[PDB]
Amino acid sequence: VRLTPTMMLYSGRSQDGSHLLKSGRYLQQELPVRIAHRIKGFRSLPFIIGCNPTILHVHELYIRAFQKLTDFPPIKDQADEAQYCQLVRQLLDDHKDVVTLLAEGLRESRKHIEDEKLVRYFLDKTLTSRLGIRMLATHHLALHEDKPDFVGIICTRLSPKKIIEKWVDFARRLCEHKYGNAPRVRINGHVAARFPFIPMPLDYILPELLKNAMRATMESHLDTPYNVPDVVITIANNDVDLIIRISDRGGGIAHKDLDRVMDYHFTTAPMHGFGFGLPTSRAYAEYLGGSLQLQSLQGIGTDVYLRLRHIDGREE
Ligand SMILES: Nc1ncnc2c1ncn2[C@@H]1O[C@H](COP(=O)(O)OP(=O)(O)O)[C@@H](O)[C@H]1O
Ligand SMILES: [Cl-]
Ligand SMILES: [Cl-]
Ligand SMILES: [Cl-]
Ligand SMILES: [K+]
Ligand SMILES: [Mg+2]
Ligand SMILES: [Xe]
Ligand SMILES: [Xe]
Repeated sequence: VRLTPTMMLYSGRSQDGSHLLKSGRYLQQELPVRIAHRIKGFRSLPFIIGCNPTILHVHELYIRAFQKLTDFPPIKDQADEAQYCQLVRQLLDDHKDVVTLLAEGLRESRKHIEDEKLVRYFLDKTLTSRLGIRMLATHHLALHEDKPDFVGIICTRLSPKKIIEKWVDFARRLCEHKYGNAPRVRINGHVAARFPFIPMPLDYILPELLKNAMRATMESHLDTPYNVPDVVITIANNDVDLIIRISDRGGGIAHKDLDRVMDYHFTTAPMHGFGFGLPTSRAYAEYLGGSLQLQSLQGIGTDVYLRLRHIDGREE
């Protein structure tokens, strides 16, 4: 139905809860293959990195997950599909702090290091496979519920302005709690657009980009925390993609850091996180068929351009 990388999100012709069985069976044939690929990923990690405790723990979670998934019998009826949903849920929860554990595990290993680009390739490949598995899984689960304007995790009439505002309020609150104020965010462009879209990736990316913009703005206006320049977001909606530009007046990204900011762990900083925001968002966007580009005006501010392809057709 709705495609993305090579994964499919089924648009269920409901009826006699029949579509659910077709989706459960798909999910059941898909998850163990994706889990195995990531186990191969841990097996090929440099020995010294792979021997790190936390990394081993995560490696063991993936083996365990592969085993429970492999041991569940083929879904034959509603009775099965329903217990499978309990398995999927237990796994999503068990793997809740995986990105966090990976970042910690890998943080130390590269005092010890290997092939400069070797780890980035590993984290890009692991984080995005994770996203895709969670999208598949969350979508099957959601196909049970009946939420207005959704087919599973797919919103049928998503408003970019509305999802942006949701994350603006969130980020502004993290920022006010920390600095006592937060820049206001103005939104322009196609503010009335509504189209079929999956909001999950935007739910990770948008708050990461807004956190970066608000902090850089606050950190560069220490003399007047009570009066800082607005962050400005422009929405461009065309038949090919959705573009969201986030411009701040927070001083820009220094020429001396420009080439490091897209590296996992790199950071200039607790609100910010742990240097994963940008490299993760870009991996996610490219995984989905879009991109994330930065334009730095050193001494003035930064423009961040997020592009995501529309479902599998154009759109207004
Ligand atoms: N909009 C921005 N303006 C200024 N600096 C930014 C901006 N976005 C990101 N950066 C810089 O890039 C670094 C990397 O950011 P990121 O990967 O999100 O990690 P973190 O926020 O946790 O440091 C930041 O620490 C900061 O130096
Ligand atoms: Cl092992
Ligand atoms: Cl195995
Ligand atoms: Cl999408
Ligand atoms: K970084
Ligand atoms: Mg960040
Ligand atoms: Xe899962
Ligand atoms: Xe998982």
